[PDB]
Amino acid sequence: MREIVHIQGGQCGNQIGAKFWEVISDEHGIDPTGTYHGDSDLQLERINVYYNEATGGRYVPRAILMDLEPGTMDSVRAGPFGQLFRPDNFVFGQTGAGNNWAKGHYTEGAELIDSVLDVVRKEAEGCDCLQGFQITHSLGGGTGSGMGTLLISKVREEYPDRIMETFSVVPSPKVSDTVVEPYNATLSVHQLVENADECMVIDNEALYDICFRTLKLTTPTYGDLNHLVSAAMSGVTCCLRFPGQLNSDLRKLAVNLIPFPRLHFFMIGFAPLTSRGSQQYRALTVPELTQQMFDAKNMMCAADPRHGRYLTASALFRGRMSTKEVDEQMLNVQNKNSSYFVEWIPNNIKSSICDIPPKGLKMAVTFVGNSTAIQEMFKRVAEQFTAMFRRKAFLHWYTGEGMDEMEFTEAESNMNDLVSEYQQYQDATA
Amino acid sequence: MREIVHIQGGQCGNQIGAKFWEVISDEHGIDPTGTYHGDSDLQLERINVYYNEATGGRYVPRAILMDLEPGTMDSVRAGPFGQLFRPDNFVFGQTGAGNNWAKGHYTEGAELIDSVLDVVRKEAEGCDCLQGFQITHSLGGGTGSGMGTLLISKVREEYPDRIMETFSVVPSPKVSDTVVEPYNATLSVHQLVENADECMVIDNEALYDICFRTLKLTTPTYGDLNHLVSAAMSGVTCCLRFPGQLNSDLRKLAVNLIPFPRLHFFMIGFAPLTSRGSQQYRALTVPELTQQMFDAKNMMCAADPRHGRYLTASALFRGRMSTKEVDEQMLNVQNKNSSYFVEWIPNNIKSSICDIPPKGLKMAVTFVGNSTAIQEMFKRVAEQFTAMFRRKAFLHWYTGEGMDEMEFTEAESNMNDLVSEYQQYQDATA
Amino acid sequence: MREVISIHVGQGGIQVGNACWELFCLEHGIQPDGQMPSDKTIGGGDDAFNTFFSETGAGKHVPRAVFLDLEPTVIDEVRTGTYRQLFHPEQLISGKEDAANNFARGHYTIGKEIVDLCLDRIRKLADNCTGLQGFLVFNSVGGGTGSGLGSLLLERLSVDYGKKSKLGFTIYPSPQVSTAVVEPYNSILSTHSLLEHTDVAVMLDNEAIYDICRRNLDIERPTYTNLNRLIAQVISSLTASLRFDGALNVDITEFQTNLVPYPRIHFMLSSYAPIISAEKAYHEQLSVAEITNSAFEPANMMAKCDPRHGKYMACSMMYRGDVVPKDVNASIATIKTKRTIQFVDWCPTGFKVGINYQPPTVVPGGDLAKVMRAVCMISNSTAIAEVFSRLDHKFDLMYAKRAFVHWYVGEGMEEGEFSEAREDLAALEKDYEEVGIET
Amino acid sequence: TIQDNVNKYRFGVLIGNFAEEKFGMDMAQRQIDERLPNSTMKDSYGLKNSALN
Amino acid sequence: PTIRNDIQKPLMKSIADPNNYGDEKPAVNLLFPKKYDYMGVEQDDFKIKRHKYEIKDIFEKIGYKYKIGKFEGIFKRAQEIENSTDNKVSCSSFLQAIQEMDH
Ligand SMILES: Nc1nc2c(ncn2[C@@H]2O[C@H](COP(=O)(O)OP(=O)(O)OP(=O)(O)O)[C@@H](O)[C@H]2O)c(=O)[nH]1
Ligand SMILES: Nc1nc2c(ncn2[C@@H]2O[C@H](COP(=O)(O)OP(=O)(O)O)[C@@H](O)[C@H]2O)c(=O)[nH]1
Ligand SMILES: Nc1nc2c(ncn2[C@@H]2O[C@H](COP(=O)(O)OP(=O)(O)O)[C@@H](O)[C@H]2O)c(=O)[nH]1
Ligand SMILES: [Mg+2]
Repeated sequence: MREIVHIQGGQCGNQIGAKFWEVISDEHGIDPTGTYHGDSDLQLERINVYYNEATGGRYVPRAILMDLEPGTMDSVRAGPFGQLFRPDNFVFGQTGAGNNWAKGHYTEGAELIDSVLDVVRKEAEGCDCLQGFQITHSLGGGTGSGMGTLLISKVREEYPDRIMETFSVVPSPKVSDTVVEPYNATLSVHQLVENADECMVIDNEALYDICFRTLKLTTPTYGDLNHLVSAAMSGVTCCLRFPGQLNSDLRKLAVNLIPFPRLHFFMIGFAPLTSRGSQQYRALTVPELTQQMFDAKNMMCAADPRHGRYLTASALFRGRMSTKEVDEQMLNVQNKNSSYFVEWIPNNIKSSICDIPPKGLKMAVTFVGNSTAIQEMFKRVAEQFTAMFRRKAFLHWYTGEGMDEMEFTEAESNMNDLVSEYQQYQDATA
Repeated sequence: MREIVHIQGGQCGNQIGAKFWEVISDEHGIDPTGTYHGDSDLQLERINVYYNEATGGRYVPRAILMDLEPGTMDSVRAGPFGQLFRPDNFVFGQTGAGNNWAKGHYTEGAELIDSVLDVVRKEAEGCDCLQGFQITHSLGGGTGSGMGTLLISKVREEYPDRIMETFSVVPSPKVSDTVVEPYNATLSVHQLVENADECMVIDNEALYDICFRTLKLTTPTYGDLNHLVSAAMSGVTCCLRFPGQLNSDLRKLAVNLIPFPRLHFFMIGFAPLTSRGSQQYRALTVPELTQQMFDAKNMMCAADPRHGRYLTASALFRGRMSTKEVDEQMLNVQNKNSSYFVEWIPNNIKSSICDIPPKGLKMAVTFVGNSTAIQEMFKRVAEQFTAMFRRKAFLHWYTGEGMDEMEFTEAESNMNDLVSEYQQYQDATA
Repeated sequence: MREVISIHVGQGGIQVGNACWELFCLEHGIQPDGQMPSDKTIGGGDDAFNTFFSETGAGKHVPRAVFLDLEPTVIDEVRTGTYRQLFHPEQLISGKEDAANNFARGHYTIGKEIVDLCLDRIRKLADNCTGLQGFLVFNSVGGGTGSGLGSLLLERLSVDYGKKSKLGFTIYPSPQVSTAVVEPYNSILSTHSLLEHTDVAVMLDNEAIYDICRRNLDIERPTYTNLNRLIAQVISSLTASLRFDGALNVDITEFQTNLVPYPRIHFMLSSYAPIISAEKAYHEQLSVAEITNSAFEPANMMAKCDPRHGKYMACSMMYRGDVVPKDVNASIATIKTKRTIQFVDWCPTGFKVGINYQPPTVVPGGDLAKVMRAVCMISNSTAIAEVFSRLDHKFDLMYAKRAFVHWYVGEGMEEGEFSEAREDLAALEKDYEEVGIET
Repeated sequence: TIQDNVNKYRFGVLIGNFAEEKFGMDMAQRQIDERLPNSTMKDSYGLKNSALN
Repeated sequence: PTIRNDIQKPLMKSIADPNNYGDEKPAVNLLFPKKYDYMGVEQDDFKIKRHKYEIKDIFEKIGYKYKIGKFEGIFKRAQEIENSTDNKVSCSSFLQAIQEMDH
């Protein structure tokens, strides 16, 4: 019941999805060698949310794995906990994207996306009552921006009722991994806004900033970064797997957070997070978690809220707690910082509670942010795009694969339109 | 009927109060659990003067314990007989007056005093018909005086016709316990003399002398000191809660003991007193009881009883004993002490007979009289006051909470005038 | 022979429904096993379990309850909970998808696929009952499922049965301690559904309970278990008269004729006392003298509305324990003497009195210990206008420029409907202003 | 953050953070209590506080 | 230590001895001697049981005499209240049995 699906594409998508599946297997009690070694009966009560059943009591995850380059499929399969995934879910080509959007949505994808749609349709229809889709992809890369988005349009057109989830790691001007990052990402925003109901961007440069400052670890690596995100989206779907005092589902989250259809962009975070130095010197109560939650540096996106004002924000607490403290703390933060919350909407904070926290901590908090600070993120990329496009640098690759500059100009116009329409409310007053 | 409530303020009042309350119960057999275990009817005939009832049939005393610091109460209730008191009456501050008259009287005392007055007002109204209150405190405590006086003041301003009784300890300079005793001791006199209808002073120093000499015990403790006082209070009200040959309520004692309006300072003593080494020789008789009463070691005030003249005196004989020799002894006493008795007011001896003696003994006698001998104490305390003021040493604190040197000048002259006015009748002749 | 069918819908009701039954279970001696062994009593006693339980012929008792919710999450815990063997196996209606806190979803599209089972269950339930006196329904107004399915269910009953009186306990958003962001929308449209359809409404706002819990229980970290306990008491508080011997029994039918002067003015607020924990109780006296006095304390009211800000329109009280009735009159008379509490000009007699002997039952492990007396105060006053006003003020700001409207619009509900809500909600307010005027 | 760290060194030399790595140097071998608590609804309305006691 | 409770004290007081062996009674006890302290008997004297041959002799001396058979029966019920293995009875323990007795 209320089961969902997961589609991960591109290298980043595969990495994040593998980490998330590892975390979920840990939480539920699934072993590589698949049999059940969980203890609490509560875990098996609703295990059907993210898993089917197969002959021999071996659980399989309803994931979809796809990409246009062979290594990514081969690498995740070789590593532990990649052996849970269904090989039949493996689909791929032998060409490669090479950081070319058109290579990812017009020429090659059309020939291979036919197979992928069939697998997703069959798997989805298999279950009883869907609840939505949560997709992991990247906008600054080649494969992820195009292949996933094309999948997005087709899936949304086919199934116009169920909501969708997306995890995008937008690039930032601090650390760059591609010299053409603005283009494929900028064109990505043009198509995604019309279909993707919920989007929760993720920024790498915040990862290093959060990794270096709060964690204080000397030498972090990719495993460290990927791990955090798995926590956030595992917590976003906590009440739907476990009982609680006030259950809150995906549809509940969107309804309380999106005022208008064009403003559906969020930023998230995770807590509690403690440096290795001071682990055991601090407690576990609503006060500390709520204080760390709203911190500027605790967020998971490059946007800094203090230059913007939140419209709607929801808190999905985990584990037992005293509710009155939950309510009292939320109001206190609301009242002491009226300048940061717009006025014409009263009670612009939501709450929720669940009875089971992650293994190894008394409680934890997952936070979703919808504030005007997301305007800056798009603005900087727009700045790069115009400079790169005026001289038409690197434009010949994309002009030579059926694309037209009309689409580029339309996308560039659209991004500015969304930026303006989203920054309007900051100065708009009742 | 015509009962009273019992109220404590400051550190001293608390310690004395516990003793007296434990003193009263065992006399009627009120066990700590609140279930009656007395034997005779008289132990239950008039339980109203000091106790009420609730659900369950247990008895609680209408005492509202007050203090400005938590430490004393956390222990006092932690000690024996900490289970009879209503916790609803526990109201206390968090900072502590710091033995500063300024702090506990105008700045902090004013704020917290609202609660006690509401509870004090609440308790008084509930009775069928109230007579007066009794307050125990010491002038040597900054916290005690501050809250205590206002409670003394406001209550009287609220109820004019009731009988206000206070038993304060004036610190003689022989046993000094604090640097700022001379200041706070004097000021509290200013207000209390104006409003306090009756005053019965007791000296800690005189307490020691009686304990060391009469009791002949090697090492006395606060339990021994305050336990003695508890006896006197019981003899103070002893005539009020039992049948007696000559009943005399607190008001009646007021009529016979204050010839003039402002002369309302009293000193009392309890007899008989015997030493365990001397227990089994003395001859408990009216003959023996009287002789102890008029000795200088019978009276708990440092001022020498033969250093003036007695305005009026009364004694509430405790236990069953005919009066014939009582009256003849009284005139016997009066004639052979006539040279010390003021000449213009004849018949200055009062006698009252109560058949109920303290448990464990046969006969009991208490002393309450008004003598010119109280003049010295104010002099010794007043003299110390002048020395401090000349250099204004330690006066800065009081100025720091709104006090002004004008008020300090006003209080002393009012005190000094009292001494002169009191000794004014000392040389008066008919 | 005198029975009342209970209706529970929505997350908010379910747990409060959970609390009410347990105490109901305790008061009769029916252990969760489904039996009432008692002191080996088999036929040697009265038949009082009718009011809330029915005999199966041999052994167990089946509660007269129907449970509704669109998310199986809440039902599952009860179905596998500590009372798994009591409720009827199939009368626990379970949904498929969550109402997602949207009225349009809960009233026009997904709520129309489950009502058929609800009515079928109720119709059969009424068949067993012979002395149906009314209906008691617990629901939440700040949730799409709550207001939606509850409103539709109540409407269905209105025509199906009609004259049968209805008493419903709702839970409006707190004045300031509020969680949902779209809760006001669902509330107002919920008010329209129940405004002209329900008979007696008992405000049961949440924030008021917290202060009552904190201040008197002296608890600083209360949980949802504590609040549910208080509500179950009042629910058991109001109806306990019909099933136990009392000096002046009062039937649920005797509220519409004694507490609602006018057809549209039928919104009322509750309060409870005495409230004492298991630590500081035996040293306090608990007399009819002050217990009644405390019940009128504004800070002790079960709703966040100051009774000092409006006149009193009609009152009703029930006494329990060993109360001597003459003690009842004495407490009332002085209250009239006090000038702080004032009534309206057109209500000469505004105190309805009832005395039931039985003492309130104590569920071990709780907060309220065994006292020998208590009183339930249920009164309708014109002061409740403010709370409706405050919700209205919230609506105007968040509806001036179509806040979250498209979510509700797309589900099918017409845009002009909201204009209907504002008209009705404000119309009631303007109705209340006139009522308080003096003759 | 964005600026490099000049000193790398091995461990033992309390240069740079040094202390932070030590804190947790045991926590790698420090155990964590596993298992999942027993919910809230199942906590209050248990078999106790019923007609069984 | 403050109070010399481990020095064994002198069997004769020196009237000027300034140390305390712990046998002195604090003022809480002093003000309320145990009733019969004024005639040389302490209350821990009825809690020492005595034998019937001497218990009786105590009882004919007072003036309370009971015939054999009735004396033996009353004594036994006194022991029955005692519920002690030793045949000796608590003299006061017989003082409660009489009150309930005599009817
Ligand atoms: N006092 C109290 N209020 C509750 C409780 N459960 C739900 N509520 C109320 O319900 C409101 C939010 O609605 P939900 O938590 O979504 O429950 P619902 O009304 O059934 O709505 P759905 O989740 O769609 O089923 C809150 O504002 C609460 O006032 C409860 O156990 N106690
Ligand atoms: N946070 C994080 N980002 C990654 C990781 N691996 C790759 N990326 C990001 O993904 C981008 C490359 O996208 P890419 O996989 O080449 O897209 P594709 O060519 O369509 O498959 C780079 O800019 C990286 O910033 C990772 O392990 N963690
Ligand atoms: N008899 C007696 N006197 C006391 C006791 N405690 C304090 N005092 C007297 O109180 C005086 C100082 O009072 P203080 O400590 O300032 O009172 P506080 O401010 O309420 O704590 C000293 O001179 C003592 O003689 C006590 O237990 N018994
Ligand atoms: Mg719900």
